[PDB]
Order: sequence, then C-alpha cells, then structure tokens
Amino acid sequence: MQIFVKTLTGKTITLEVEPSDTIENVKAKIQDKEGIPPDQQRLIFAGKQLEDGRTLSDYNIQKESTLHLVLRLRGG
Amino acid sequence: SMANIAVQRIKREFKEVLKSEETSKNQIKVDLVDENFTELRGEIAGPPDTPYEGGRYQLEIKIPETYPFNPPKVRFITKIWHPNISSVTGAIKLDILADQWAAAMTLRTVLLSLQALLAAAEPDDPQDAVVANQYKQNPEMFKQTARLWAHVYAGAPVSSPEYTKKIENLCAMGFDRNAVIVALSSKSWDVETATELLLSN
Repeated sequence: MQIFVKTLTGKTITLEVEPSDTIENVKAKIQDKEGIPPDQQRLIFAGKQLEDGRTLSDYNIQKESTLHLVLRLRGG
Repeated sequence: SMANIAVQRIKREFKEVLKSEETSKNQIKVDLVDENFTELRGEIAGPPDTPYEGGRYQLEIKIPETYPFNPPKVRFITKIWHPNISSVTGAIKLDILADQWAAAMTLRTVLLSLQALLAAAEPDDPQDAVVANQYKQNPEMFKQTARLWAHVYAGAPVSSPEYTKKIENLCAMGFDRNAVIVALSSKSWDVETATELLLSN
C-alpha cells in the first residue's frame, strides 16, 4: 500500500509498504530512495515516534496515511 | 598487547603528531599514559579569535581494540563551555567520533577536528543543552562565559571582571566558587536563581 513521508524542505517521499512491515524496514526503503541511514532517522505519526520493533498496523497506519521524518541529531 | 593494526597505526600516528607542523607551532600534542598505547593524553590549543583563545585543553584518548575500524573514545579532561561538549563530563558530540568515523582518519586529524569544533560549534545539534541555548539566545553572554571557563580551567587571559564580581559576591556568602561558576553560568548569570539553584538539598 501507499503511504507518504513528509519531510524537511517540503519533500514528499512515496513508499509502497505492507502493514506487516517493521518500522525498521520503512526506514530501510526510505534509505534506498533517499540515501539516508536508517539509525539517523525517526518517523512520527499522529505526532508520535514509532519504535522500529513495532509495525505500522499496530499503530493502525492505514493506506494513504501521512508520516513525517525527523532526522536524528548529527553528533548526536 | 593489542591487535597490532592498531599498534602499528597508533605508533606511527603518534610519531606522526610529534613530527607535525601543528605540534611545532604548539597547536596539537599527544603523550603516553601507559606504554601499551591503548590510552593516550592529547592536548589542543584553543583556536584564535574564539573565547578559548589562549587556553590549552587536556584530552583523554582511549584506543579501542577494534582500531582502526572503530573511532577512539575522546573525552575532554579540561572543562570547557561549548554546546557540543559536556560542561560536566567532557563528552564530545562529533560525528567522526561516532557514525562518520573512517579507518583513514588519524590521531592528528581527530585532534585537528576537535580543535576545529571549538571554532565552529553546532548549537542546533548539541551535547549540552544548557550551553547550547545560551549560545543561541545570548551570543555575547556565551562568549565571555566560555572565556571565563577558558581561564579558570585552561589558563587563558582573564575575561573582564563584569562576571567575576558575581563570582566574588556569591563567595561572600561562603559558597563553593566551583559551584558558583557552574550555577551562575547555567542560570545565565542571574544571581537570584543561581543562589536558589546553588543549594543541593
């Protein structure tokens, strides 16, 4: 299914995912499309982070639902 | 006593620093704690045109035995007021010391990057949140506060006594001048809330 990841810079990243998927793998296919390391990024939904071990349907992220990517601090 | 691709790298990187132009100009320096080379004491001079100018900062360098494929763990022994360094523990927030470490980096380039970090702090990405927001919200107050820490801790020329008078006034109440310099600086040199913070229990 299709979900969106609104980011900095007004960018919109479009990913094909399954509710079965880890949040880690959502980070992993953001990496292939954007070249962003998965452990320097953190996704928020309903304005809350989602730990990598859990899945998107546990947070009832249905299709066409919008996420936002805050990137972990540099150092960090 | 190590896997030696560390012993050989450390020994030549150590010998590389003492032969450098930065050590000849007294910018960086490294020394031996023990003689297995897993712990080194580094020293960097405060960059010019920065509040740390005239100061010399001791650095604790511990070489992991996964060297050179993992970075050395560096910690500031000398206290410093910097948004990317702990004002309490000396922990360093630099990407070359974490994810962005490369095996090609040497002792010299780590010391030069840390010396560069003093010249160009990243307040949006901080190690010490208190130092960082003072850095953003009050640029001039941070500069002299870092200047004061630069002398009290790194032997620089004194910051001008508009700040020591408070350090004098709170000590007139019998308070620890080490606790006062920490309390006054974290509370942005407001003696009232510093005096209220001053008391642990």
